[PDB]
Amino acid sequence: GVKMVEIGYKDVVFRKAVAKGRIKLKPETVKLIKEGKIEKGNVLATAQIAGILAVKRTPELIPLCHPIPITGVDITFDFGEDYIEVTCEVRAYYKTGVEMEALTGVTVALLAIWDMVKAVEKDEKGQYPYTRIENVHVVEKVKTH
Amino acid sequence: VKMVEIGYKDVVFRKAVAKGRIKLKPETVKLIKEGKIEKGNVLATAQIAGILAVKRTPELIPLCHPIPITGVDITFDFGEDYIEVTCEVRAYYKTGVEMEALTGVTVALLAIWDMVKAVEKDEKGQYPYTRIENVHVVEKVKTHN
Amino acid sequence: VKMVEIGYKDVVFRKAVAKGRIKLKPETVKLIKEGKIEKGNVLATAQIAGILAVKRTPELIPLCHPIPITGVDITFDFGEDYIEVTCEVRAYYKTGVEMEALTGVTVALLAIWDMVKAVEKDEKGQYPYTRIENVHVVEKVKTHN
Amino acid sequence: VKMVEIGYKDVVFRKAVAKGRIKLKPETVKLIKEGKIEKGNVLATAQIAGILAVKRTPELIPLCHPIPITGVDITFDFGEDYIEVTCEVRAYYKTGVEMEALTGVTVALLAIWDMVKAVEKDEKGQYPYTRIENVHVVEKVKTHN
Amino acid sequence: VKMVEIGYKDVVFRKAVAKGRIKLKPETVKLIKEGKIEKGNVLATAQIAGILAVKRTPELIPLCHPIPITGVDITFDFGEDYIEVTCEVRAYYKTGVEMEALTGVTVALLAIWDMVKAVEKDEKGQYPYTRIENVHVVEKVKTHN
Amino acid sequence: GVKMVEIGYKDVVFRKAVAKGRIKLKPETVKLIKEGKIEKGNVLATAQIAGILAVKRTPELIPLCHPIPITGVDITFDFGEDYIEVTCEVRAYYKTGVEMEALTGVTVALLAIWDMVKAVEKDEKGQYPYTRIENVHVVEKVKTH
Repeated sequence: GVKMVEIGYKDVVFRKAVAKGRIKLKPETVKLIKEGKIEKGNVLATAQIAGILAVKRTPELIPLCHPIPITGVDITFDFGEDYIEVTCEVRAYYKTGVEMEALTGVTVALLAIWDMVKAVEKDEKGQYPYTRIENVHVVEKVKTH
Repeated sequence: VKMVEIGYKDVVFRKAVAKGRIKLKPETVKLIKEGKIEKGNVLATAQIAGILAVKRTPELIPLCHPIPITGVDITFDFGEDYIEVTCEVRAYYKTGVEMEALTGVTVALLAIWDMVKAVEKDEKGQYPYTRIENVHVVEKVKTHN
Repeated sequence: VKMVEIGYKDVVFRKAVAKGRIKLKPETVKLIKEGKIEKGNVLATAQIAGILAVKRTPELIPLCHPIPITGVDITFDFGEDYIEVTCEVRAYYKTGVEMEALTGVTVALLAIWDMVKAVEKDEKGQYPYTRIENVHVVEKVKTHN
Repeated sequence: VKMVEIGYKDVVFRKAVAKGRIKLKPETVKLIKEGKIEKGNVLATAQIAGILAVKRTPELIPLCHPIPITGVDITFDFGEDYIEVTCEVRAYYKTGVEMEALTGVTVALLAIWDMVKAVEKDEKGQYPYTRIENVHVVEKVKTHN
Repeated sequence: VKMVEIGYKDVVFRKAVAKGRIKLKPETVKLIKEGKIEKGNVLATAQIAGILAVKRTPELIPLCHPIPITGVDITFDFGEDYIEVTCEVRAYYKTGVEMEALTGVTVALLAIWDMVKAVEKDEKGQYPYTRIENVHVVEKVKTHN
Repeated sequence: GVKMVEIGYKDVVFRKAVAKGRIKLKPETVKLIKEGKIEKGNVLATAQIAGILAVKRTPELIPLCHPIPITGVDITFDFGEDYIEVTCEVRAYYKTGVEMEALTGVTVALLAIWDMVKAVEKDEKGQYPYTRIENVHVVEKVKTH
């Protein structure tokens, strides 16, 4: 069995969560993206949109999450030699925090990047030995009155 | 950016396996194993979340195509301080299913995190030790016969 | 739990018919037939809700498969103190459509309830006369090719 | 038809409890209690499906409003030849939650059906022993502030 | 691109009205008026499609915020060779509702087109005469008292 | 009442639909977008993603549309002195055409542009006297064996 958590009696307070995660890629891929030479499309813009939409779909995806009146979402990127790090900050004034929403936005944004560069990441055998998503974590969770 | 045309391609059996891990406190892994997590059945919830996520893939990842998924299996492997999730997706269609398998493994892991947040957080309500990592495609297969 | 594999099976014509009833005050049933329900067209709303629900079945029932539904018909039969709903779903596929037909009929019945709630409620705002009953699969057709 | 205006009303505590039953072979009911249903954990799947359905109510029932649901509980009661499902929904809002509770209970019942379809079907692949009945609102609570 | 922060803003009554028209053959407008369109009740379907679309706005338009919609009214005006749809949306929140009203009017018009495609097409299966036009915001209002 | 159209017996043929529509904007706005100076984000990339996703959600939005295995979607733009024209081409190999999917993609892409430039389009009074969506039509519908 499962038991969802009641939140109705809790106070409405400002809540902010920041999550980060990264996708390991071939260095050339990182360059191609950085220069906007990926045929399939605008990698970073696609990932931001996918992540922002994903934040709003968190309650549909995570069984016991509650619908939350999200007031803001920011998704940014950091380039590494062989990776791209995505940061997702979610905010709201509510009765339960937004860390799961932040993690969902980060992960879907990373999945979106992967989908956009699948053609250049796969090897001669069509497999993915260089690509992987890692270090997906919550940097901070703020809850203030 | 555009949804790449795949209509001209042959309909072949497609299978993809993705794996990922969530780092948890050893005490948390034990509570799960023992079915002592207050929020509920962690593994069944992660399985369902993942299976539904596979079917939601085209709504979450912009350029993914709608696909007649014929099967999905989500399994777990317990470590001392982690749980590894494996998602295998199958279909008889014109475009592989690695993104669907990655989406399934990802959401399953997020669902585990959500189900365990109360015991994983620290006194400061943070998640210093929790993280999702090594999310990768184990294999992508396509057969004609 | 796992979404059972159906990929190997043959694509055959499949049809399922489900039925269900919603008990109502004979007064309410009267308003409906005359089209005096101030909230609107009860039957049309019920048909639209049921048809949409049929298509949503895979995201509502965890282990159901995405199915290329080719047709859906929702009809009504009036009783002294009830309205019977019939939902018929059709498709050429590898897995029957009984769950889809059951989902369509139940959501149609729920839509009727929502549409007439204001007139069905009693002085205490309760629903002592309203109920959905005998929801069943009238028939399941599966061609053996 | 039009989504009735509720914006002016007061935000008060609201709770609704709905119940429903699914008739099954006493044999099937047995397998369930013992957890021998090969398809998986019937009860957990039913709870998760019902909880998700509660949140999907506004997109399933045309004229229902988006509601900040704060809690949902789905429980079971076993009978000789049936399983009774109870769904309780809570929220602090301007419009009751009876439709949400009815939706959760019905989808939970449909999930059970899907989970045990293979053992409920007869030699002709029909469902002469299966049916969902007496789906009703046990109680609707609305605080007058 | 980012979901703009609105959490700090005051909660005020918001109302927005959007209008749009679909150019149809005069004979088509007549068939609708007379309820002779084979596909069904055109106006009720457009109303429902529009109302559900309003609630779907944040899932469709990337940077839109989830909003506690309190009411939606969709009305029609018949012309000799067109149908004008008006969608009014209301909410008590931190960010206006013009995008929600435009989404509602747009989908309602698309639904009318879908319901009438069989009589609007020409012998070549084309739609030389059908079109949606003059989709605009009639007004956007915000009140404190 | 409504009556969905049965398509199961029809042949699977190549289908292509092209729809166009435009959004009237202030000339300065058109320039800002053209130069990528819209603070809110990448206007065109956001619109393409919104339109492509919208194509896949057509069956959820338009009540009587069928789920279709879309194989390709292309969304392009044309700049005018005071407008932006969006073209959406949808393709599939199926039993029913894709013109409603093309219209949905075009319209949501236009709504997305509107949302992205609301800040610069509105007048001193916060209204929208210069913005409107028009000439939304099907350029061609192809159905070939």
